[PDB]
Amino acid sequence: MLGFVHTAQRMPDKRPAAERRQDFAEIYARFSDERANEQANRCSQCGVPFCQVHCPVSNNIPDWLKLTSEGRLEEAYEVSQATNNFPEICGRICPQDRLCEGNCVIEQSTHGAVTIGSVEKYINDTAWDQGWVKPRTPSRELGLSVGVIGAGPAGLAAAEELRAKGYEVHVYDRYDRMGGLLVYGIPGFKLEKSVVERRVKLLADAGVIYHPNFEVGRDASLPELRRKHVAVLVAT
Amino acid sequence: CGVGFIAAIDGKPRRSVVEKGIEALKAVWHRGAVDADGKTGDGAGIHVAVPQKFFKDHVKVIGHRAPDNKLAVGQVFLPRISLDAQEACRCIVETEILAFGYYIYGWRQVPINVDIIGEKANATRPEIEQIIVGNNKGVSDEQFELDLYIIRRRIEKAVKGEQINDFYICSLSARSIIYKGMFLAEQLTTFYPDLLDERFESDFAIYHQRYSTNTFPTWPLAQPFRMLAHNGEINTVKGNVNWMKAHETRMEHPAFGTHMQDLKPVIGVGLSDSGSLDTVFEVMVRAGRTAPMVKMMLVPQALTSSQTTPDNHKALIQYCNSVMEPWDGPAALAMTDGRWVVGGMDRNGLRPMRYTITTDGLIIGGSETGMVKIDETQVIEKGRLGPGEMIAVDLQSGKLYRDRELKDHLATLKPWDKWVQNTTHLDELVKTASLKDMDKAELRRRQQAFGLTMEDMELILHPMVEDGKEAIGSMGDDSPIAVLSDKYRGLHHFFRQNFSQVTNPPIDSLRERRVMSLKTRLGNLGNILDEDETQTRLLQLESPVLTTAEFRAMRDYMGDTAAEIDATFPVDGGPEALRDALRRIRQETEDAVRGGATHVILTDEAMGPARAAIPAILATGAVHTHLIRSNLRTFTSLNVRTAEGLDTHYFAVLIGVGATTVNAYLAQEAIAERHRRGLFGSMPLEKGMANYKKAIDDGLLKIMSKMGISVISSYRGGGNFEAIGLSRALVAEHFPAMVSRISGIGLNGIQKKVLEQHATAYNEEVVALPVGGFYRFRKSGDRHGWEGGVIHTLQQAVTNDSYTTFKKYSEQVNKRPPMQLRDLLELRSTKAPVPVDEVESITAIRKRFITPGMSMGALSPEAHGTLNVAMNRIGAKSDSGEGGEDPARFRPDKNGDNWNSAIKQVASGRFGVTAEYLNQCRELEIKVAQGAKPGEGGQLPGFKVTEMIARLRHSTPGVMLISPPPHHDIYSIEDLAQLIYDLKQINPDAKVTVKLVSRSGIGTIAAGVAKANADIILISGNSGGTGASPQTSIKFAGLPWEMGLSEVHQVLTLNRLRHRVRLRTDGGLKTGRDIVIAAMLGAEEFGIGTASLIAMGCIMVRQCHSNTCPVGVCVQDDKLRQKFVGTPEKVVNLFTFLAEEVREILAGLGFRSLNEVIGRTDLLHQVSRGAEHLDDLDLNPRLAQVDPGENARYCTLQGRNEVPDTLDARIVADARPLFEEGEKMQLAYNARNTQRAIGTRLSSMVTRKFGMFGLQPGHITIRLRGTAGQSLGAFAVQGIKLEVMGDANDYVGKGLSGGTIVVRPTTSSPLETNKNTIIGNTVLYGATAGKLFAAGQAGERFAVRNSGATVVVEGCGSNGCEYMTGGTAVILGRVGDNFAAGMTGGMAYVYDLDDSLPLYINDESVIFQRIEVGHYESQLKHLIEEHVTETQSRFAAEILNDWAREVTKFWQVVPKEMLNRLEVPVHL
Amino acid sequence: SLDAQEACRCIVETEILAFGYYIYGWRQVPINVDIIGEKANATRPEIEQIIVGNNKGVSDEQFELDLYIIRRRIEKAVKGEQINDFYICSLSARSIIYKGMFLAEQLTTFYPDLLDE
Amino acid sequence: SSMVTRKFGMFGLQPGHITIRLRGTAGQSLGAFAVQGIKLEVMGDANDYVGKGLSGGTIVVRPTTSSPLETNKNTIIGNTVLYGATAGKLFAAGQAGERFAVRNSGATVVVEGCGSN
Ligand SMILES: Cc1cc2nc3c(=O)[nH]c(=O)nc-3n(C[C@H](O)[C@H](O)[C@H](O)COP(=O)(O)OP(=O)(O)OC[C@H]3O[C@@H](n4cnc5c(N)ncnc54)[C@H](O)[C@@H]3O)c2cc1C
Ligand SMILES: Cc1cc2nc3c(=O)[nH]c(=O)nc-3n(C[C@H](O)[C@H](O)[C@H](O)COP(=O)(O)O)c2cc1C
Ligand code: SF4
Ligand code: SF4
Ligand code: F3S
Repeated sequence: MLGFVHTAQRMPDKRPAAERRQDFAEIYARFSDERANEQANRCSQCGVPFCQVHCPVSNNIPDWLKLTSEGRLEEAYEVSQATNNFPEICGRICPQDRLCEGNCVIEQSTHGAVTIGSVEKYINDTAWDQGWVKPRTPSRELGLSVGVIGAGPAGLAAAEELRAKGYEVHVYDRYDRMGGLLVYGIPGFKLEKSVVERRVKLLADAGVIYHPNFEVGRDASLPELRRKHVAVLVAT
Repeated sequence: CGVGFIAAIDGKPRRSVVEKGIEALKAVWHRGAVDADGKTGDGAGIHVAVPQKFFKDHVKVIGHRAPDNKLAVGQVFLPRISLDAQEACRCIVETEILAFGYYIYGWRQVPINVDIIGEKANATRPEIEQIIVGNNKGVSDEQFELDLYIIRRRIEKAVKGEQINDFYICSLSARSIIYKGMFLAEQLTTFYPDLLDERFESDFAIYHQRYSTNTFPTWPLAQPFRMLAHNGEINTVKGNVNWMKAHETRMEHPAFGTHMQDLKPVIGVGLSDSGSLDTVFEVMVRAGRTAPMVKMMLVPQALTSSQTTPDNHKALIQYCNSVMEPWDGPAALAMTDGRWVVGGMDRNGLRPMRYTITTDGLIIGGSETGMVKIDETQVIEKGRLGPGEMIAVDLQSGKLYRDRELKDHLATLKPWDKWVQNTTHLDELVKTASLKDMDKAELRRRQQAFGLTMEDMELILHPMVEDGKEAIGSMGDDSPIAVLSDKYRGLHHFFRQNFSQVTNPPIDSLRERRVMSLKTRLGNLGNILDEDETQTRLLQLESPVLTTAEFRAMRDYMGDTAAEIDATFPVDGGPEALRDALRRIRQETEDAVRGGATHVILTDEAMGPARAAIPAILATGAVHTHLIRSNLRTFTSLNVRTAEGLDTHYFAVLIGVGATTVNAYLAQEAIAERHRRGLFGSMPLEKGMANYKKAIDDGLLKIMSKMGISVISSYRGGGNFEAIGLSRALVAEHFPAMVSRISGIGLNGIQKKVLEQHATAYNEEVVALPVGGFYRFRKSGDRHGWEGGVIHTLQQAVTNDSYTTFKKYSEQVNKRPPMQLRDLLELRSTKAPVPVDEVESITAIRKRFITPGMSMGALSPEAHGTLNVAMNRIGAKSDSGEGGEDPARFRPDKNGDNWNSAIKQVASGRFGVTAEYLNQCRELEIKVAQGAKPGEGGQLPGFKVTEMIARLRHSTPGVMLISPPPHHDIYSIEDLAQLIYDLKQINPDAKVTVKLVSRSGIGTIAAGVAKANADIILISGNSGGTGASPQTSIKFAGLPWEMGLSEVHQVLTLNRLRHRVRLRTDGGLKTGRDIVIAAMLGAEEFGIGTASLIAMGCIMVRQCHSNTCPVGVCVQDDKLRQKFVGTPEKVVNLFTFLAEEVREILAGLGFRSLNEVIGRTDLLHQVSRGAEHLDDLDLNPRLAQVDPGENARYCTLQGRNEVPDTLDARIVADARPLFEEGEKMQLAYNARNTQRAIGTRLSSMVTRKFGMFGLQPGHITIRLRGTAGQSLGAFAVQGIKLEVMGDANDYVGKGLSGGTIVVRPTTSSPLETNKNTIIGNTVLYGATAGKLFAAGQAGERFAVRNSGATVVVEGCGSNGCEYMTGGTAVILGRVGDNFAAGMTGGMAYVYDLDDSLPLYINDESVIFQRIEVGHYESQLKHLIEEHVTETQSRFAAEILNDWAREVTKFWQVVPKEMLNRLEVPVHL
Repeated sequence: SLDAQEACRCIVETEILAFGYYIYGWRQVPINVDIIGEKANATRPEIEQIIVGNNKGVSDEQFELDLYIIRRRIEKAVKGEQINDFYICSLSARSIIYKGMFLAEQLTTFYPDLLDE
Repeated sequence: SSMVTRKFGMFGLQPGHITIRLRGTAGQSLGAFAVQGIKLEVMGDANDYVGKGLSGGTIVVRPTTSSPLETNKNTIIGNTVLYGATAGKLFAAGQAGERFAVRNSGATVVVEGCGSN
């Protein structure tokens, strides 16, 4: 299942600038299914994997790589989203040229890095369409009060983890739309807001409490937020 | 070293037998080790009959009237330094003899001459005396001997009751006498002058010359024993002792009587293996059987499923296999009862045996053939002993018995076929009964309780289900040892598999499966002295591994005889719950076995959230040891159902502990769960289970063969393992005899580990197993030795020359938490620091490191050349490896580049060995085993071997090459000494070096190799790398090099032999701290190896075997080789950095060179962790210091060791006209069997002068008269001719390269040419080119590993042309058994006369047919014509005469891979 | 020999641990063999020390009596295997013994441990 | 240099055929009369008369890799460097001394700052 001997690296697609110059959607297309089965077959399962050690979350890349190379996308999706939250957006925004795809042993030998981010995007795409995703709601709710400040990625991930534990989470933010700067800071040109809306609705479905359009500086303060919960998280 | 025997066929005693025995012992001085003192020896012995006339004359001179019936003589060794102990021994023996009403005549002091014994052996000399006993009761002589034997036993017991040391009864009997001692071989007749009277006469005489292994002697342990004279070793000495201790409780026979109670512990304490063999042999013989019967019942013949053997012999083999466990091992036995005299071999037939029959009714057998002087006009037949065969002489009727007729006479006695059919085998019983399932959540919970991964589980198990072979690793181990591993680990990781290195060579399970058997018996244990039909009434299973169905069949067959025992302990129990559970199960098992039930089955199915599972290893060990100590194991079979075992090592360690059958069920349910989702494709579950069982069988066979044991019944319960990190009391109470050199965790730690794992498994709600990080690195856990950051740091530091970066590297490496033993040692001193300038120069340190060998087949030629260039540039010694070397590299380049290799290897393959390849060196190295694959030898994949590799190794392109595990020319330490003699003969200026692997019990091996005139020892660690090897062999084989190094240094300076060797090590030497600590422990040189590879470009991808290394180090394809990045300067920078780091450490310590620190072990201390909860590992036995005395701790001598000169000197003086003018020379000489390596130094001289193909064939011609010694014409280059009249000993033509050797019986010989053995075993080992026209039969393993040579012989032994690769072989006559095993190249022509070839030949990878094309017929005719022209063989001429009808008589054999590569198809 | 040393170590360890006392470890006594004659160096055995702690929290008299019983049991057990030259000089918590075959004038230069303050 | 001159002559070996590294402070007259094929590299500083009579060889001076100094603002060699050299190279890093490269003819020298004359 090495593959990289005779095959060649090929990106999903790229729309030419003749018509790309005017739209605001993404310039990359979904990965073809047979292209997915071929490109996944490109890694060599390098012992002591450098691909993982540089990915700041250090998810299990070669495992789902092998899986996608052979199939069983449900098992691969499960083992992918186990240790990484928000994979759909992380695999799309993070600069893999220096984080994960910038140190694969295939690239270091000048052969051409295996497209890791594209396979991450693909495996997170088809998994959601057929609906192999359920909100991680807890059982036997512990019972306490916890709150976060700022709906950014850090706050959202913290809230997801705490709701999976079984606390009562409260999200505060200044903006009217939730999701940190993914809906206001990052341009839609590089990331469609549809997937962020989908993920944030999934998060809300788990039992997360929202408090949109709030400020800790004027409307409230630190003693108030501290007394209102057990502990307060600051992701401003 | 060697045995021998002489017997009179008719049976009339005479002086000639004893005289010939003395003469034979006078000419075995060249096999045994040579001492420079000229006095000391290993111990010799002779065994003859009692000369009644001499003793009658003696007692008559004393005054008594000589009685008319037979007398009896008893030889005793009493203490000498004291006086009171002598009186005690004398009164003991006198009262014990006079307790039986016998009559005692008197004592006798033996005159000796003690001036010839050395001063080391004279210190422990016992007072030797004899006692004379008559017979006043007039009883028969059989009862006389039996009473004498009982008296001897009771005397031994009584004197053991008083702790009177150094007392030994040699032989108390009325028929035989034994003269043995610790002198030399020749000087025997000058120490015992009693053998110089013309009155001594005997019809049989046995003699032995042993080969000691330690400089310290011991008189009571010299051959021959009271009933035996054995040569060789014993692989199964623990299992047999344990099983005999089990059998002791039910041995009763009316032949003994009440005194039977005195003979309970038959196997005494503190005796050698052969001693135990002798004592059990005598105990069985005194019961009533005949000597051939017990010999066949102790060392049986290898039962094969063929049709060459009749059915009576088959029934006999089945009976003897069902009676008693075998005793495997290389053994050449020459045993004698009072009536029979038998001589035979073991199952495998390793050690040779050759005999001669004279017209005077005299048979002479021995290890060599030219020992005694016999005229050619007196012999009738010369024969040899094959596998398991035996030759006997009956003295009463005065008859001779060869193999077939003796076996028939033995089968004549009892109706075996009326008893063997009383057995039962579970194939139809399970098949007929078979034709008459768990939740994934609970499965995951149980797997998490036992801690099985997900990635690795389906990585090592998947090839077993899909393909049926265990997975193949790619690089060395670096995971920490078990005791320091943070995460949970099973019990099986704490056990390392043993393996024999030199003292007994392994057996190749891939090519010799015929002597391999996995049969097991249930309900066969009974009285060992009784014979009846009831014995062979049992259940027989073809494989000890059982699935669920077979287990249900066996259990519901046993019915009510079974008794289950729960193997779980309460989780809520206190700190001592585990010990209480152990005691509970022991008591339950004892009571159950007492309660009539005769079968015990361990089970842990009740595992759940309330009770935890007892480890299976500990449970079965406790149960088996308790049953042995309670004398109840002989009534009950033991079965275990484990829920953890997945790989072959677990089953191996579960069987070795003492189990019989196991059914690891959880593997089966996991496999079924995998198959139900459709992952294995279209394979039905039946095929999956079949492949799983087959893979487990093959793996277990491999682990057994790794130490030379071919029978499962003797390996069971032997305890052949090693514990590294268990408490001493634990393994000494609840485990069989196994040594743990360092103490480890006791009971509390194990209970804590199992409890924490159980809690993290059940008490939570898990979903999926962890990713697992055992075999490959993952971010979860399981810390390794080489991670990403450290690799990048080393590479950047070596490519940028920034020594500060290398210091940062070293700090990063040393900062990691403990992972090896060498991370638990601190170093301190007492003197003041010394500035770094005073430390010796860097170059004097860099010239010490070496680069271990790496086969050219493993890694691409670019890396090999780069390493060679760099190392030869800095001045050190690089290494070549097993794959040979290209000749075009034997000269320096134009740019001052030296691409040659300075150290050459002589491995077990002998692939590229050549007379020219052995002179382009400075030091030769001998390979025994390495740290990754200590038993199975190096292997090379199929798609790796290119055309260049085929040219280097003289082989066929694109074929799987696997090297034979055992050195076919090293079957004993004497073979090692002979091989070192050979190597030092062929190269007049190089050094020799052995290569061992660190394991327990290496001290005796160290002393032996030091006595074998070696130069440099090499202790290789257990974490070395490799090109390819099985995974289990990588993970669980070997021991840390600190243990081996400390043991070797201690045992080698204790014997005052340190000033003649140079110790060198490698394995996991990453930074300078490790090098300094190793130098302190006793090292003198250092090998880096794998680290250097990473400096060259490797990034530890662990895909060496897949031919797809992305960097381009280990690949043979052309494209990937372009991706190389190495440079000869990076290795230079790495070695410079290492040297500077060692310099800094030494300067900070307070010394000025490594010479002042080697052996100064007192500098070290052991620190430990406080809250680690680990029971402290006592490292003191490794830090113990023994004082060498006057000799320095590192003392050495310049130049290689000396060696006596052979005939070759006398040859190279007379041949001076050739070396000075190139004129033809023809010589003749008389060669005795003592002269070794005939015609080798001349080969070296003529290679250095002219070359290999420099002379025309037949330039120098030599003729020899008599019998040539072993290894005749080793490495005979083209241009030399050697014609010897007589016979050769063995190894003739070893490594032949272009020469021409011819043997023949002399013209005065009245024998038939094609019915008499003329050459010995393993002829033409690794031959490359030349011709060999022989006239006579050949020994065992004929033309093994032959590649290129042209050989014509008349007959052969078993396993002929084993692993053949090239050349032509023409056998005229009967072939042995299992002919053409694993043949891959060349072609063979066998002379058929009885159409019996298909019964014998092996059709694995070869095809046989009739001769078809006239071209090959003409070539065969040319070969036969040349053979006739050379030796004038009459039978060859008679074959030639009838060509028209003899053309269609032969059979042609060709490999299955040379068919389509042929230039002219053999088939029309 | 060396294997006999391992048997002796495991004997004394499995007999001390049968009562409950926790072993701290061994210690090799640093000696200086050079001041030994010839007839004595031929039969000089290895000298080692073992350290045991009283973690049971028992009075001194039961400790001494238990160590005496341990010594007798160890002697009997090792006699059971007929091992030669194994001698426990003194095992207690009140006194220690330094004895040998050297002269009387070189004692302090044979066992340097006796020169510490 | 004398040995290789007797063996291969003045220009018998290609440049860099044998290289030597020196740590610390070299003494006087470093590389006196070194023929082509020799290469010397000293880490530290040379005393005086360095490279005298150079004919074809190669000398290299340089502060060690841990130097906190400034290269072109310190002295690294002595006086009368390359007195009457014929051929070869001399690469340094630092200020030379007085009488730098007097009577030079054919050599190639590269220095960062020098002294009078
Ligand atoms: C391809 C790429 C492009 C990128 N482009 C950009 C870019 O254009 N701009 C950029 O900044 N980063 C950019 N980044 C970086 C990255 O997007 C941000 O660093 C990251 O999203 C910040 O996460 P956060 O945890 O700070 O969340 P944030 O979204 O920063 O969390 C802040 C949230 O808290 C709210 N808040 C702020 N103050 C208060 C307060 N006092 N009380 C209550 N709520 C408050 C804010 O309204 C907001 O909703 C880019 C990264 C990549 C890989
Ligand atoms: C890639 C590779 C190939 C090797 N090939 C051989 C070989 O052919 N023969 C041999 O005896 N040892 C071979 N070895 C083992 C080395 O000779 C040496 O024993 C070992 O590398 C030392 O341990 P280390 O891993 O710490 O360097 C090989 C090792 C490696 C890594
Ligand atoms: S990027 Fe390279 S090291 Fe990482 S998984 Fe893929 S092939 Fe293996
Ligand atoms: S692109 Fe994917 S693999 Fe790379 S760092 Fe981001 S999440 Fe990890
Ligand atoms: S891991 Fe193996 S494939 Fe080459 S790069 Fe290293 S030797």
